[PDB]
Amino acid sequence: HQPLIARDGPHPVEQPVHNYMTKVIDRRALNAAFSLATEAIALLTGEAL
Amino acid sequence: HQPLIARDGPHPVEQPVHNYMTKVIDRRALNAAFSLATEAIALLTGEAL
Repeated sequence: HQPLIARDGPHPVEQPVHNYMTKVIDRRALNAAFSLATEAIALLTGEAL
Repeated sequence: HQPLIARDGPHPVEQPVHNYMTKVIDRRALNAAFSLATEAIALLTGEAL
């Protein structure tokens, strides 16, 4: 919303104005990947001990 | 009310007078700041309830 002044004389009368605006959000995405070492998976999961 | 200073010799002699000045007042007027719309005027009173 806006404030007004009270102009005098040879001019149009200032009238109150209000301004509504609509602005839209944005979607993005990030990523990372730790590929785990093959035999070490078997070494941690059991059945190589 | 003005002062003066005594003055010697060949100068002419001065004498006190006074000043009473008058001035008018200017007229300034201003106007601003209101408006409404029909859909409210129906709704703020009587009709659209």
